[PDB]
Amino acid sequence: DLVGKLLATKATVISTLSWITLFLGFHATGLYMHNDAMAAFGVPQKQIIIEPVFAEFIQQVFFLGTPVYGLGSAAVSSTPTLSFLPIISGGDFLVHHAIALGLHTTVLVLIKGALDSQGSYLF
Amino acid sequence: AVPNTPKSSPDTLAGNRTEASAVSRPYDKFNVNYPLSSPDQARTEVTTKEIPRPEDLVDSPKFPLFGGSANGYMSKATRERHAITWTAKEETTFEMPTSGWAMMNKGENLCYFRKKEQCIALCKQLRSMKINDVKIYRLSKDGTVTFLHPSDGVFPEKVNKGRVPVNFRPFTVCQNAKQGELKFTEYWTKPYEADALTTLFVKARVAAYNDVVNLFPLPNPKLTSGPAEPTSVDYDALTKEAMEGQKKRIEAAMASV
Amino acid sequence: AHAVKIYDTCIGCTLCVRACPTDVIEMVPATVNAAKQVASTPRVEDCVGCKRCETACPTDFLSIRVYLQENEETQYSLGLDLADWS
Amino acid sequence: RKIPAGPYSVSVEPLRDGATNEVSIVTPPISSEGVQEYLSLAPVFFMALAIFTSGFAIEVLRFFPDTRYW
Amino acid sequence: IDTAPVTKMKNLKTGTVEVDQTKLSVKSWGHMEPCGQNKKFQKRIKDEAFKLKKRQDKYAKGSAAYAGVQEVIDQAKDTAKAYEGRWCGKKDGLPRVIATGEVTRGGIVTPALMFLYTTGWIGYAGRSYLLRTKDAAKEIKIDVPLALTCMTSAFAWPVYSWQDITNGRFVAKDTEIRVQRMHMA
Amino acid sequence: DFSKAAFGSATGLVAKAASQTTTAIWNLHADAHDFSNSSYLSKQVFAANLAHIGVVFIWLSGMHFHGAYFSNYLDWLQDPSIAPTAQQVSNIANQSVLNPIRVTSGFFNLWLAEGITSTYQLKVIAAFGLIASALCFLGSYFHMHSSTSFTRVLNTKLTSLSTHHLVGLLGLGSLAWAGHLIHISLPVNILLNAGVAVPSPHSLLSSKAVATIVEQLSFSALTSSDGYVWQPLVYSAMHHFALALVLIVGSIFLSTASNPLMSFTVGSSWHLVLGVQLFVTGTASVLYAQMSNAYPVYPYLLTDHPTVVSLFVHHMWIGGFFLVGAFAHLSIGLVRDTLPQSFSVVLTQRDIILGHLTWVVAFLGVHSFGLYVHNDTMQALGRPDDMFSDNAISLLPVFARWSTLTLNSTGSAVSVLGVELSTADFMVTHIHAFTIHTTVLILVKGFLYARSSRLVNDKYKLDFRYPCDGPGRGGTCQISPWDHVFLGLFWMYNSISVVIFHFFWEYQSNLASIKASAGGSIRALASDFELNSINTNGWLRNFLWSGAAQVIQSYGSPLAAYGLTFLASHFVWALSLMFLFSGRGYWQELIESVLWAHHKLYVVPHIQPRALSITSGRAVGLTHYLLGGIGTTWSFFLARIVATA
Ligand code: CLA
Ligand code: CLA
Ligand code: CLA
Ligand code: CLA
Ligand code: CLA
Ligand SMILES: CC1=C(C/C=C(\C)CCC[C@H](C)CCC[C@H](C)CCCC(C)C)C(=O)c2ccccc2C1=O
Ligand code: SF4
Ligand code: SF4
Repeated sequence: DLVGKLLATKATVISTLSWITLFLGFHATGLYMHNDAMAAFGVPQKQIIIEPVFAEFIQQVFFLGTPVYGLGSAAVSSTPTLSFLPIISGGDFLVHHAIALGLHTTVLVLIKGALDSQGSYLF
Repeated sequence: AVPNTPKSSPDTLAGNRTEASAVSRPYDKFNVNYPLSSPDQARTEVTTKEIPRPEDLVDSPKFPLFGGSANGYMSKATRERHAITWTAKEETTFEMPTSGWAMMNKGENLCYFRKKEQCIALCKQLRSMKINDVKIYRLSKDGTVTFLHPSDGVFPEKVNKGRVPVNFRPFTVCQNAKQGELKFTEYWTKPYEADALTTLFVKARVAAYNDVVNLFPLPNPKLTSGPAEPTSVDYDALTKEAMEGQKKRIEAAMASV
Repeated sequence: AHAVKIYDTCIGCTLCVRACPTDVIEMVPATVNAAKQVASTPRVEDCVGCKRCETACPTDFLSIRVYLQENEETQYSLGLDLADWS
Repeated sequence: RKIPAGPYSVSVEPLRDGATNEVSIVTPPISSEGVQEYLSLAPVFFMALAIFTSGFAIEVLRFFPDTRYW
Repeated sequence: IDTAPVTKMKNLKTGTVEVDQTKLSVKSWGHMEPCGQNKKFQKRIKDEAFKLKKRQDKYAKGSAAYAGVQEVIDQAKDTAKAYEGRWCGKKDGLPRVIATGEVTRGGIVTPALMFLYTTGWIGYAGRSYLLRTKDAAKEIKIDVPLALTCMTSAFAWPVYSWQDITNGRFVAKDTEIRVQRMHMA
Repeated sequence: DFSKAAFGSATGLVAKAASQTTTAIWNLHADAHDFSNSSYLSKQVFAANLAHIGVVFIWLSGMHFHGAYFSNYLDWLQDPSIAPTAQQVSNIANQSVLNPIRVTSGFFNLWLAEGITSTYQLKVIAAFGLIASALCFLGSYFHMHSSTSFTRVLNTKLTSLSTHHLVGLLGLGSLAWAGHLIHISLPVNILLNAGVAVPSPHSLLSSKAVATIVEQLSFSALTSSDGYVWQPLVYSAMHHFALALVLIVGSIFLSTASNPLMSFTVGSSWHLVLGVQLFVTGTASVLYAQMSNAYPVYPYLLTDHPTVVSLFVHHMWIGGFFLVGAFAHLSIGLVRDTLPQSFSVVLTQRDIILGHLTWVVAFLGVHSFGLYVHNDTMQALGRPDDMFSDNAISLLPVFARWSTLTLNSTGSAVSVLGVELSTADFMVTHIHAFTIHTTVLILVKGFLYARSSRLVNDKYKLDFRYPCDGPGRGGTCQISPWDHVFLGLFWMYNSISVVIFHFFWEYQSNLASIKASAGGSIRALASDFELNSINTNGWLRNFLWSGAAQVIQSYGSPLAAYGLTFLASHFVWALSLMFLFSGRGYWQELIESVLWAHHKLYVVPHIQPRALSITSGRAVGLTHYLLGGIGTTWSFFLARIVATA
């Protein structure tokens, strides 16, 4: 069944989750350390600030009623509605990648333990 | 001495240690033949005359050259004792299992310990020093002595006749039934205690469940007080065709093997 | 009492017997291995659960398995030295 | 070697007669094949690779400071 | 007594979501502008130059420390001139990295390709060494000629790897490797 | 041959399939210096010691080389108030902000105490240090490969070794240093303090210089020899001369005919000697850390506050580490000896000693931290008069405030050293005592329960370093003497961290108080430490959070390196948490999945990937924990004391 298929290829699931977590942690930590070094060395301009252009695109096209970033769309709503959606910037990219790293690592540990409850080569 | 040791007897301090262990830990019991594996295994019997309780021995000649230590058993706080009776060829030094050092007597030797693990460690040390006939006994609260370790006279490292296998499971470790397969049975949480027949039966049952093309619907019970529902399906014809399917499937499966 | 089991894969090493600090494992005759001997555990009540027997078993996986049962602890299984329950 | 001396010793046996005019070279009897084998060890080889990579990065950063050509 | 800055949503009841094609480019985005005319970026550069000059003034003219700080100042000036072509917001002035996929100043496609080629080179060199040195001895004891042969021969990794993938010499059949089947699948 | 045997460990690792795992590599590293018992054990130990001496000589030569070439030592000589920097930093990446790094090792003050005035002298010392390191390496080679077995030095020739160390090494070194002081370190400091130029040091050994210019042997010389930077060197010279005399006289007036190592094997004898030597070196390091700020001995040392703080903290850490290693090697020697009957009284009073120490630790912990928590609660509840302070229930350390005695021609140190103590000093001293007692409890427990215990009765068969005995008996993890040293290292970290926190806050409080101005003479309490180091909140606010401003606002300044090391230390410390909280099995299963991923792509490494063993994981976690905590304190202290002093 569904669970049997998940168990049979549990090695693939655990390995790919491990790769995702390794990539996310490596890059988030490395970019944060690079920004730390640049700010420490009095060169804040040379930080790696990857603009969260995908979330900005979603926000501008689907949520925002005024041109805040201008990417994807620039139309202004004639009768906008109000809410408390924050306006994102460069740091939010790294923070969301940290969030993704945390979620993926938690899922990795939980899935790995659940699927190895059926047994590992050590047990 | 009253400050050195409590003034009351070990039995007085024990209170109702028995009749409470039977209540607090009803699972904690020995099998009918504790030191042995089969009922017809000689079962050599010893008494307090042979191995007396330590509180009845003062400056016994069989005691080794031991100076006493704080690491020994709890007199007046525990009543169970384990004794070692080994015969030496010469007077040499050995490590006590409770740390410190004692010197063996030329002939008979006798030590008392609380845990059997200490006695077995001392036996390992002595056998490493070329000593046979290391006999380990257990002293109970009332003084009943149980002979242990070379229970049938032959050390467990050497195979001996009359020893029935115990806790032997006739398959591989991972051939035990899974907990889900043994659900709602007495072996649900302990699949390693199930019988070989039970494990094989449930491992075949899970396979039987996964063949719904031939699995039987098992009609609903008649619980309502009203008349039987006419329905539109004949359970008798279904049962007959299921008998035919079972017969043909068994024939084909046995032809395969 | 931590249940200890012996399986067909046992090859009569006697290493599990020598590794037991409480004389639980015991060598019985059998006709399943070339050694014509198989470990048995007739004194499980003395098993502390140290799993030294599992450390000394050379088979691909443990021909002797110690299943810890924390809901059935015993003064012999807990290795009590200063408290007596008998 | 009745006198207890460590393995791989360049020491003559201390049980000698009257003063001997002998040549006892105190230098390790190393081998060119052995030295090349030792420098090919995984720790040595990979630490040398790491040092080479780090120095290459150092020189690239020195002669091309920052990411000016991004 | 006030709340957080309230943002205005699009009451998009028209039943269609319009994505402007002309806004799919960095040059058309109203929140990022080139660093050359970014006033905040220019102020950052001026502050950096002023701090470097202040640090230089501590050491007397002609000293080695003076020359070192002067070289630092020249490096900062050249870096600023290079970064004038980058894209840096409108209120921060810090140059940004555009990870959309557009090939722009400070983009990601070229660095991604360079890194992927380099690390595929590394991985293929290691894999080739392990395939041609199926021995733990040659793993602990690196066969330096063969190791460097594999390292310099892995330059063709992107095509050799795909050829092996499509020809079955790259991946291993699941029935031939140690896969976890302890549940007796 | 020898080159072939250099990688002999790796050849043996690859020879057997059982050693073709990463665990074998980690064992090869862990068992690197664990010189096994053999006929050449003493040769190996002595050669390793000589090699380490050569390494330290390399370090000293490098430090003198940096002083000669990459330091403003001459400018510091012309003006001691300037920042001592002895590490140039090249313009790579963007690190140019921290180009002059203020060195706090005190080498400038040391060299000034040695009469060094020219960088040429530092170059010569660096060259001679390299020469000495080369000689030490040659000697270590020789002893390992061609020399005596050295097996008689701890049992048979212990009298000769001890007598040589007493007379020759110690006494003659002290006498030679006294001669150096009197002849070139006093006159050079005289001519520098007076500003009358310094000749070549050898010209002071002319019998026509101030040695015979005036024969007056008291504090009277040309013009006015009233330099108080110079008197500590005079006292040091007198101390060294007296110490040399007393050592030489007492060595020949001592029995020394008692070697307690007759009953121990050579390996266990070496381990016990190492343990007692580590104890002595650690307590000496702690004593020097106290005496560095207790008594001024180096020129312009107390003025350089970062140097004082660094010396104190570094030597406290080294003393704590060596004190822990003392018990570590005592445990190793006890557990690895065949018949260690010498410790019979303590192995038979095992439970008595351990339980009394347990009660002492419990009493001290509850009392000290309850004083702290009670002060926290009373201050939170707005009850300052119910706290433990000077304006409240006063825990005055009366035993501290008395050293009066018959004079008999003495002075200075006949008192409490001119410092008054208060409730905060009492409470923090009891915290120090409790933490020291707990570290000693763990270490002594590891020593005593090393061969046997009530839980496991054959722990001597398990050697010194084992992960556990199994999950039986309820669980027997961390019973090994190694694991007791592992926990004692954490408790030493806690103890020394609190000690250095107490010292640093007291030092900053005294610096602020002496910065009254001149007119301000009622310090009331003020004394930020004395007024606030009575609560855990007081510490957390007025010491950690208060002084962290320097280390967290260091970006763009030369202390940005301290800020970055602060962050990296936090990172390493949380990684330690990762290693310490987790277990080997999980990581093994994760590595199994990753290795399946590898095998799927025909990668298949043969050195089978195994996760770190239980003891290896604990050791890695402890190493990262110590590194992170000590680095955080290092960055914090250095940034705070350099920015503000
Ligand atoms: C700061 C503390 C810390 C850190 C860094 C990690 C890091 C990690 N944990 Mg972890 N963990 C921690 C605390 C921490 N843990 C604690 C306290 C617990 C509770 C016990 C756990 C419990 C836990 C579990 C149960 C699991 C992890 C896993 C992981 C890994 C996830 C993959 C990843 O992000 O790779 C990124 C790796 C890092 C960020 C480590 C630092 C690497 C460098 C220094 C940073 C990058 C620098 C630069 C880019 C490299 C330069 C390259 C070249 C120039 C030389 C990773 C190694 C999972 C795992 O192993 O899956 C793979 C997993 O299953 N951890
Ligand atoms: C031949 C070398 C080699 C190759 C081809 C691979 C290939 C792979 N590894 Mg891997 N790995 C290696 C060495 C190698 N690894 C080493 C030495 C370690 C120990 C640190 C690991 C630890 C490791 C983990 C923990 C994980 C992978 C994963 C992966 C897969 C995804 C790629 C990835 O995340 O890489 C990232 C690689 C690393 C994080 C470690 C790289 C360390 C160095 C750079 C690699 C060594 C190269 C080698 C020494 C070259 C020598 C050549 C010379 C002898 C000629 C991929 C199949 C992931 C996976 O299963 O995803 C499906 C995963 O979770 N690997
Ligand atoms: C990790 C090891 C380590 C490191 C890196 C340092 C580093 C440093 N130490 Mg140090 N130290 C250590 C361990 C260490 N120490 C230990 C374990 C001790 C205890 C013995 C000391 C004791 C010590 C003293 C006493 C002094 C230093 C000093 C110094 C600094 C100058 C170094 C120098 O060339 O002076 C070389 C050192 C000296 C010239 C002092 C020699 C004093 C002698 C050797 C003391 C002998 C005591 C011994 C027990 C006598 C036996 C008495 C018995 C007969 C009754 C430097 C920062 C000096 C300093 O702060 O200067 C700024 C300084 O005065 N250290
Ligand atoms: C005079 C000092 C001294 C000496 C000679 C020894 C000697 C020995 N110790 Mg020992 N020890 C000491 C002090 C000393 N110790 C102290 C002070 C402690 C308490 C911290 C200990 C704690 C200790 C334990 C717990 C154990 C030993 C063991 C051993 C033996 C094997 C050591 C080995 O293989 O390590 C090989 C060398 C290493 C592992 C070094 C690796 C680096 C370490 C782990 C961390 C260093 C981090 C570094 C400082 C920071 C990096 C810089 C940063 C900027 C990145 C050997 C007899 C072991 C044994 O079995 O003894 C028989 C053992 O289990 N020791
Ligand atoms: C362990 C450390 C410690 C100590 C010494 C104190 C001390 C005190 N607290 Mg306190 N407190 C603490 C921790 C501590 N606190 C902690 C951790 C908290 C947080 C929960 C509080 C919260 C707290 C509150 C909320 C209050 C106090 C108050 C008080 C005071 C009165 C307490 C009282 O009635 O005494 C009771 C004392 C005893 C019953 C006697 C016990 C001690 C005896 C003498 C031991 C004798 C042993 C004997 C010598 C053994 C040998 C015998 C043999 C020779 C025969 C007193 C100054 C009160 C206050 O405001 O007063 C200022 C108050 O209202 N405390
Ligand atoms: C993570 C972890 C492992 C896995 C650790 C392994 C497999 C060690 C291998 C890690 C490699 C060697 C890291 C190499 C160094 C890093 C790349 C970082 C240093 C270099 C950077 C700073 C650039 C254990 O084996 C373990 C065992 C017992 C308790 C806890 C743990 C535990 O927490
Ligand atoms: S060690 Fe394992 S295989 Fe050998 S006799 Fe014991 S149970 Fe059987
Ligand atoms: S948890 Fe680890 S250390 Fe503790 S008993 Fe189990 S295996 Fe041993």
